[PDB]
Amino acid sequence: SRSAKAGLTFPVGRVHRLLRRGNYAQRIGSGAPVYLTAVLEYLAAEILELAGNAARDNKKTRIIPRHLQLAIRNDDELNKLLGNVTIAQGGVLPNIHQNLLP
Amino acid sequence: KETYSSYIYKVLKQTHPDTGISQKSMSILNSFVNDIFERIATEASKLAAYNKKSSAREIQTAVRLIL
Amino acid sequence: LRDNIQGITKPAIRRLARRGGVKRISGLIYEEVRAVLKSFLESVIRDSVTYTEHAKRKTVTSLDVVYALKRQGRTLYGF
Amino acid sequence: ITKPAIRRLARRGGVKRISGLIYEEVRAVLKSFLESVIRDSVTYTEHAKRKTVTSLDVVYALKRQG
Amino acid sequence: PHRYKPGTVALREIRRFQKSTELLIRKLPFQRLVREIAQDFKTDLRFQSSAIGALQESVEAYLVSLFEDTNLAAIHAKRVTIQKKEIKLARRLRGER
Amino acid sequence: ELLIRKLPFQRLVREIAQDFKTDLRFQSSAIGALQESVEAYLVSLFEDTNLAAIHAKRVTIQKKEIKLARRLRGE
Amino acid sequence: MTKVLDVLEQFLNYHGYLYMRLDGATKIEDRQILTERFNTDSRITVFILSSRSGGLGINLTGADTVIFYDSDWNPAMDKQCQDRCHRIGQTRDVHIYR
DNA sequence: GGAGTAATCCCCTTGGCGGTTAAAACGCGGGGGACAGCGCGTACGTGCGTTTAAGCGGTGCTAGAGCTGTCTACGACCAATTGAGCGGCCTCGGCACCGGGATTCTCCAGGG
Ligand SMILES: Nc1ncnc2c1ncn2[C@@H]1O[C@H](COP(=O)(O)OP(=O)(O)O)[C@@H](O)[C@H]1O
Repeated sequence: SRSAKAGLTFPVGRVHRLLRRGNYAQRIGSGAPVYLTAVLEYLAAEILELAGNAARDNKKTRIIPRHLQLAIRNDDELNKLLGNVTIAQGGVLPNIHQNLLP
Repeated sequence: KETYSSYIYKVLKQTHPDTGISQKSMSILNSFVNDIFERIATEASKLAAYNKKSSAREIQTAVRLIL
Repeated sequence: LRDNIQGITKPAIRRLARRGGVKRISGLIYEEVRAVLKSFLESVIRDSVTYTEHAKRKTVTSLDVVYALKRQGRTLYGF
Repeated sequence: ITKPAIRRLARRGGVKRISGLIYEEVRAVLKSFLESVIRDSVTYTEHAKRKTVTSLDVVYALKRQG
Repeated sequence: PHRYKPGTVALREIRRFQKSTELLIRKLPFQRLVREIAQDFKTDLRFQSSAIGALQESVEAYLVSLFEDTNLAAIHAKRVTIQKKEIKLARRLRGER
Repeated sequence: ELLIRKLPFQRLVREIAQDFKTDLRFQSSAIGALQESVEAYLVSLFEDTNLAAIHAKRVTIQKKEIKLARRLRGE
Repeated sequence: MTKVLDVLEQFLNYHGYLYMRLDGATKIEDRQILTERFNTDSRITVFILSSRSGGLGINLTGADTVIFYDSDWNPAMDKQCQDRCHRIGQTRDVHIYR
């Protein structure tokens, strides 16, 4: 493959063309054009582990968007990154106030 | 056409051999991974223009500050 | 060929409150939240029509909703 | 901040009836916000190829989030 | 007539409505409101297929977050349920304009 | 200017920031801007909690008034 | 033809018989009620239908005569349309006028 | 012998209905939510007798700062070859909300 230089496996060719021509830096001079794919592999692996754990539980084997919404709201680093996003095909965090409650 | 899915399942086999996931999770993966790519590219664009030094440290600073 | 709203439910607005953490109700629960909906949506579409009338151009694929709502102040994921 | 500065703040202070409450509260997030802004400044000035904080490398410190 | 105390049966309503992926918004007229909004000023949209679901779920996010903020401001006051003044508090502080 | 005098806030800033990096120094600038921004945030929170107290049927704001002022202003 | 369906209405208005149609000339809440209106006996005498919409996917039993007007592509469909008039509630023969 | 006129395909709309369920609302009971005035006191109110510090201004250079020769250290063209995962498919493991079975959730009128 063209990605196994440092444990990566995502496609490189089109990614090499895009990162080299990212239109944001004049030249990536020594230089980590593959670090975008590195963080991409990192996120893919963490999503793999989380989704496997979620699907394997609930006595099922599939990921319902409810589970992914719960996982997205679960993390704190993702909340600090972009905390102004919501997940569709699910529901809001359940809530009842003790003052609302009888 | 082009699918990251095969590489994703390669990493899964590195982690878990016989687990199945859903397609909606794959679409959300596409969206969030690509917007992370856009944000990380946007963050490390003109940092090399902050001072007259215009690499790896640009994206390193990007991941340092977004996280 | 245009259609307009009728009041936004007793029941479905009640479930909206239910997932908002509400069991009983006041007289100021059903109607006004929809008014906030209308005000926020009219503001965001005001910005959108300003954008599309300053240059007089159309829009692009479904990736607009996530970016426009993020600038608005509440965006979404799911695909 | 000390008692007289908070006293003037409470003099503004909604007819001064909010004095004790703001005396107790407004000092809780002072250090938190200060730490946040100085940490952001440190992160911005990390990539400056210099040895001291300069205004050159902190112009676009919060460009990501405004 | 097994009529029990309201609030506890409202509590079971909350429990049922806050458990699964159920679409609590009986809201195709929400879609018609979106259509009236979109065709209010322009025309010839020619959009995607499932975009209505995404925009409606963003509407749900905004409105429901408003609901929880309003309920927090309501229990802040001496009124548990949703009040318009609490919604004004929740929206003005957000920087509504 | 600086209602809380420049030297107290300067001492606090230096004491807090000494732990991040050794031998950290500032130029002639970046002295009075931090307190000004902090006070701007404080005044915005004051306006928000004053509005909340206007709603709360009591001029006296409280812990929860300031909590609502800070939380719903954006963060 | 659409230009026949939009012209039969004024003929019915002029001749003044109670009528209703299985065509594109009703409202959203007059579909099942009108189906039972035809199913139940009444004073009506005029029911206008289409070739392939209301003439194949229905169970009309309150009719006696069949009127055709035209058939472009129907090698074996007009016989089925004529049969659609016929039902077990038709003790008499299905008259045909063309 | 490729284009000019025009006969062909055709499919896609301009629009109006079957079939249709949810969408908003009624509707009655009441009891918990609606919103506040007082009790009084505690919750703040406040203005002058009593000081460290703050924001400095009197030499000499004094940690970081901008500084011009002339370059050391590198990152992007083309040309014949070729391997990664894509171009298309759907294989064997494990699915997927109310039933077999009903104790939970919630109130109420007599035991007590
Ligand atoms: N043996 C029978 N006895 C009574 N009625 C029948 C019998 N066979 C068929 N039918 C009626 O004839 C109708 C024909 O149905 P079908 O041809 O499937 O669709 P459509 O009614 O639209 O033509 C049915 O609706 C049914 O009620």
